[PDB]
Amino acid sequence: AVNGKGMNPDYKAYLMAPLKKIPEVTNWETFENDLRWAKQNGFYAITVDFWWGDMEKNGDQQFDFSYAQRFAQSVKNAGMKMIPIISTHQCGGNVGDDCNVPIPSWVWNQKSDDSLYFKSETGTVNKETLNPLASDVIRKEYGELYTAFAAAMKPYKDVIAKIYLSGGPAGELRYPSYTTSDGTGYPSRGKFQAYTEFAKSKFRLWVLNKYGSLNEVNKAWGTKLISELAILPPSDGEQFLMNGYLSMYGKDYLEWYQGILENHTKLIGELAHNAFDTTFQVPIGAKIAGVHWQYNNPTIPHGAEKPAGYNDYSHLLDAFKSAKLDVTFTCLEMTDKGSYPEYSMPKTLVQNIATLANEKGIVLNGENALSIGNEEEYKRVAEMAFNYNFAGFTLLRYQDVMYNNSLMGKFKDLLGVTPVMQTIVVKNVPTTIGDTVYITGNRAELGSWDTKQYPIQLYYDSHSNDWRGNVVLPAERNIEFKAFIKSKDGTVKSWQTIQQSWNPVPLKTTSHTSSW
Ligand SMILES: OC[C@H]1O[C@H](OCC[C@H]2CO2)[C@H](O)[C@@H](O)[C@@H]1O
Ligand SMILES: [Ca+2]
Repeated sequence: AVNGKGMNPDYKAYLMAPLKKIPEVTNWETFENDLRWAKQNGFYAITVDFWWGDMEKNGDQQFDFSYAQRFAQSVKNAGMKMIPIISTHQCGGNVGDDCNVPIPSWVWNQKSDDSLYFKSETGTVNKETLNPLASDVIRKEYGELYTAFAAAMKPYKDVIAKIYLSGGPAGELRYPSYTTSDGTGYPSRGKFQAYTEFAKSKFRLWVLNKYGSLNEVNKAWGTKLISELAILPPSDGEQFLMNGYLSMYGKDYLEWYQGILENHTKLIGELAHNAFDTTFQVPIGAKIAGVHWQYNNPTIPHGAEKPAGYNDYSHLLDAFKSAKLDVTFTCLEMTDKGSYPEYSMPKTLVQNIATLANEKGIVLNGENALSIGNEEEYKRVAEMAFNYNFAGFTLLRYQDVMYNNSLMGKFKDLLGVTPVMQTIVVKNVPTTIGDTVYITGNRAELGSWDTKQYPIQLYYDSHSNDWRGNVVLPAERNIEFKAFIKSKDGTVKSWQTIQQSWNPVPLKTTSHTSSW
């Protein structure tokens, strides 16, 4: 893996449950049989959406966690673990949504103004989830729902491996910038969602707070606004994405726009930790969506990411670190294209986030964007997950592998692996001052024969006078590897004469010793 290290020793695989309730797509007895089968194929836990529209449907504080408890019982029965998703977003309307579960309708009656929902540049109204701007409503409702959920799941703390929060649309921390209704679906540029009167007032007050008065605002922006009511969001999104974003106004608006998401992260994170920490003591995470289209467009740079609220990823990840939330990213299965008309750079994005996350010491997890029906895609996920230090990978979705032993088998082989610590030893390596030794092998875990950025470095044992390293390998998998010397200048000097193998890698720690 990058920086000469191996796969993450804490790696685990998870499986996404159906979008609809179990008894609607199968039955409990069979669900349990499926879970034992999934477990058999390397899956550690099942992630499941617990819809807000289901849990607090009829009215404020009129909870119904019965389904969630019943689900948890079958998980305990099947001898598995779960990762619930407190889905404070609507099911239905997103790519691949076979369901229809809106958030509670009484919630909208809580406000007189338009603070709760979103409105695009063209006036399209979105109500899939609550507008992060309405922090007061969010603090009350989420605080209440998280606390109530914790109490109801307390009896099953033993089968809960982690908890995911919903930061917005489709359970991801973003703005609903890409929707068919708004004419902003893939691969089109996105639209800014700050056009409610509430959003306008907030930006305006945020600006005047930063500068004090309009006279200072104009000085900073080099503008000539006559009144304060002239402080508004981008009148032309495309034009803003073309050049507006470069001005002081542009820099400021984008700061506020993304900032709303950073604050939201800090808020739901504090509510979640207060609610779940003492009773469960498990990791809490949130997701960032993979908006890969319009990434390398020359005219509108990142024309899909910006409207979604992703302007500065590094600053955005700092918010997760502060909120003490683990982060999940998508699109691990795809590769870069970066060509007209889409300008899709999936693989580059992932690598960027992964770098930042690992730099910041943030636990990283990944998921696939679309249903995988080919092992070639599994191989792509493998390269990313085992080289970019992902702590876990979640497969979307249940029915894909559950009713196809072929995919299920390829998944077990490639991604449903168990990391084990093993000692690699190489004897009599002709090293000179400046020579560093590495190993590379056939599997994604060993860098897939790459010697440039994925090899695993070995270290010299002064006492044993040889080169060795504690490498994390996939337990019970056949591997082929070879050690090589890399010179001071960074180029391969020579290779180990004979190709080594471990068929298979032991389930218990030990060592593999070979000579140059
Ligand atoms: O089942 C998990 C999630 O799966 C989908 O998201 C697409 C994949 C990413 C954007 O989680 C659904 O649209 C979400 O509502 C759901 O929370
Ligand atoms: Ca409530």
